[PDB]
Amino acid sequence: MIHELLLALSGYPGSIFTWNKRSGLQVSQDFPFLHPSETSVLNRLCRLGTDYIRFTEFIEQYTGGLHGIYLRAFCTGLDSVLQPYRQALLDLEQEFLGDPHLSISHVNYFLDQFQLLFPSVMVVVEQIKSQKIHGCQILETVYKHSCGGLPPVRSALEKILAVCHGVMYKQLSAWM
Amino acid sequence: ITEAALVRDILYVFQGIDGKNIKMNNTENCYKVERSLRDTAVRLSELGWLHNKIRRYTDQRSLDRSFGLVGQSFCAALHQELREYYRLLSVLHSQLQSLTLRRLLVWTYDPKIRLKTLAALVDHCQGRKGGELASAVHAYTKTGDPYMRSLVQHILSLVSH
Amino acid sequence: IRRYTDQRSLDRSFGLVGQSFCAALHQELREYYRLLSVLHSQLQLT
Amino acid sequence: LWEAALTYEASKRRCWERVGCPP
Amino acid sequence: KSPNVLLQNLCCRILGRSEADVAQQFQYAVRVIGSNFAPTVERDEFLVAEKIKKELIRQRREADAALFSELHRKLHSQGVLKNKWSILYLLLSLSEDPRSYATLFAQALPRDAHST
Amino acid sequence: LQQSLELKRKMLRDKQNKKNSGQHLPIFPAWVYERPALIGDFTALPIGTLPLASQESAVVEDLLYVLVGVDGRYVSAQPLAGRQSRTFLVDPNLDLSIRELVHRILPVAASYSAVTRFIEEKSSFEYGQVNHALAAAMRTLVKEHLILVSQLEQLHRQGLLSLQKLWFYIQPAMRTMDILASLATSVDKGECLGGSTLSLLHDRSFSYTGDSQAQELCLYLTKAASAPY
Amino acid sequence: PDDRSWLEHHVVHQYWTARPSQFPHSLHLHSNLAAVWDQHLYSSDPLYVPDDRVLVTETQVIRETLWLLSGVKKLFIFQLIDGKVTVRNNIIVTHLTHS
Amino acid sequence: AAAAAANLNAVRETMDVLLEISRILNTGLDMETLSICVRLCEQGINPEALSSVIKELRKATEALK
Repeated sequence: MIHELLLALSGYPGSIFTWNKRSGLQVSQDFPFLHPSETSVLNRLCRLGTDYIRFTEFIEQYTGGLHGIYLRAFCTGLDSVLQPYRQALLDLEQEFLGDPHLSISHVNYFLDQFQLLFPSVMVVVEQIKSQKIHGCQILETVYKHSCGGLPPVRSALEKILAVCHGVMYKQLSAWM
Repeated sequence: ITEAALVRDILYVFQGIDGKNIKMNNTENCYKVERSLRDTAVRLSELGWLHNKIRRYTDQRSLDRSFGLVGQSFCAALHQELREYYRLLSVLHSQLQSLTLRRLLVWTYDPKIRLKTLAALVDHCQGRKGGELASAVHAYTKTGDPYMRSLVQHILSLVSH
Repeated sequence: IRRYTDQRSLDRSFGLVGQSFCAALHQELREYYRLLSVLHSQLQLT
Repeated sequence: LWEAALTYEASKRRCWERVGCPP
Repeated sequence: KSPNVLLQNLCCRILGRSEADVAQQFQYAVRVIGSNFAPTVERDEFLVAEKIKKELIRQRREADAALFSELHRKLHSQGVLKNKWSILYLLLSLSEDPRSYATLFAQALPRDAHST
Repeated sequence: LQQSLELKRKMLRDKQNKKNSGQHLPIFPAWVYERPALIGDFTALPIGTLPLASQESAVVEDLLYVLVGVDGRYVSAQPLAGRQSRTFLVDPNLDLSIRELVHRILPVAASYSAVTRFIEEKSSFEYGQVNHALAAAMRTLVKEHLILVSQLEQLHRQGLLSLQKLWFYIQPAMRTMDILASLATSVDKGECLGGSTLSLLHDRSFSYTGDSQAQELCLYLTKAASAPY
Repeated sequence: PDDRSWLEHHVVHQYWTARPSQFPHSLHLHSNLAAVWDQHLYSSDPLYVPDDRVLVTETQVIRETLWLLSGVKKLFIFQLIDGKVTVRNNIIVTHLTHS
Repeated sequence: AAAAAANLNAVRETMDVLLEISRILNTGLDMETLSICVRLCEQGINPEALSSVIKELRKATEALK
């Protein structure tokens, strides 16, 4: 349950939280071994995992159409921004090792800063798909959102943008 | 019906999550029960009524980039303050399996005015952006209540960066 | 003693020596009630 | 005797399946 | 160990001296500690929680007053103690500051209405 | 209830002509004034034919409930909801001696209703910065009372409480509630704000100084209220 | 007897070997998930014919995967049946329910 | 036994939490002295007397400086 979740929060859905592309991380199974209202909680939490599953698929395919070394620079920084979310999945299991009384609310509380970083990058990846932008103008729509309005997304898109500029420093060494 | 069920149900309506034998009736009404404890319950359940208003609005404005830097910072601050409310609630959840301290009436009392303040704060700043909003929060720190004057001052310090 | 207390605490033209005198007869009503409490616990005896 | 003996350094290996007292 | 010899361990813990090097302190505490073997007020775990929370409110650290509630939980998760009240009344008395009144603050039940 | 909505606007007109370089002065939403649950105050057997020491338990439970506000199953809070007052109606299926003692205990619940109304009404900006500080330190004295009644509740649940014991327990807080109720009456009566309710408290500081139980209260409230001024 | 017990204890010999083993690990859902979900399924009337599976413990699966990573060929689980390593389906643990 | 030593492991865990609570509030105590203080509170005695004897003994060890 606290291993099934910690893999449903990872990229392996299982019998509880089934994965579909028309609706991700579905729950409809009645649980007389839990409380009735807990499902409501769980629904909210599902949105955190879904994006993380979504984010991986994008990194998989993009590593004419949508191609280039630019497409190997956005995905590369998107790994680094998810890195404190991978570490934060190990931390939960380490806490579960000792305590038997830990509940869902602590997991919700702990991963609070990731409900603001993840959705505002989801719009960026959908914009990069819907528009056929594949050259240097990928950096533009990052640069508009890097100004930011919420503190998580101000630093993580910065992480990605620096890598883009560093790959440009190879082309603009060979040229100059 | 049993009292132990009601304790856990009222423990969910702090989160803004309906109970089982206590349920939300309308948005214009607070949670009314599906006897003396039933009378006690309404004052405890007001916190979720406030919670819904704050959470819905910051949920919308987090997905809004037409709201600008000033104010998306404010919504970030509101989310950040609601996290602290979750920190207290999570312990109270986990201490299941003595937990009724006047059915936690004294426990909820320090958050109740803190939630009232933010529900007022968002509506005073409704329709404003930039320095127009900054004045609407700066009027709020000429106040004479020490708990509130301490509260508003750091949020404004965030907004004014 | 209680009838006296009932009137002096409702006299607000009784000075500030009256509100030190009357507080030295509040303590001795409270002490009386305390003795009642202790014997009452031991009564729930002849 | 007892609390002085209590100050011993026990295991640091933990199981997953065992939740209630995994020594 | 018997309750009398146990205090002699304390005087060698606090002081660096032996029990022979100073015994006048150990003579002073047998006089003081021996009058009772019980608390002078009836206990409740709620009050002592709200007096340690009161202390951290007075030091303006609201997060640590709730870190304690988590440390109170793991203590309860095992639950090998029922003298939880006493050792916390001890540590609260000995608190230090790493930089009014009490006639209106709620005090414990006096046992002056209880059979003693 | 109805009369406060007038007062706020008239004092705002005074402040409106007085201040023309400050804009959009703080006013709380309408619901803040409408809601009846922001204050503390707002099954039944034929207990008379029951034995006496069971009536004792039923009544100690209901009275402890009334202290923090909620009504019992044999006492009802009468609908008044104007001035600084509240009366209560006990049912005559109680034994009359215990009913007399219950009557004697109920003034501190009237001295809870008047007390909790003040904090809600004198929080708005048109009653002044100093009234905010005055209501904000009256709130502390509510918190400590809520603390003490909980120890009483835990002792009663174990079957170790009686009416005489409750009576003795609540006698110290009786004076505290009395001071707060009379002070609130006086502060509303003069409609005091600014320095006038630093004169009234200056009077009260000399007024009770013997017991030093009320002296501490008035001194603390003076120290708290004078801080914005 | 006293040798075979020493075997059975210190080395595993219970999931590649026909012996139905148990390990009550302080049950109660957080690591009991498979049994809980199965009880729920029986109460909901599947209708019955329950699956008999091997009940392998946890560390053993980890060791098996690491062996597969080494390059060892023809294993007890992940045996090839078409030239593609195909995982065994008669597995059950006290959690995850094998899905 | 084995389960008895498991209980003796669990009580050492609780005692480590009792050390943690001591240091987050800044006391002069250490674990060796706390090992005495715990047995004293096990036997039952007024803890204000124990705080008073500790606050005299700490001012009798400043005469070694």
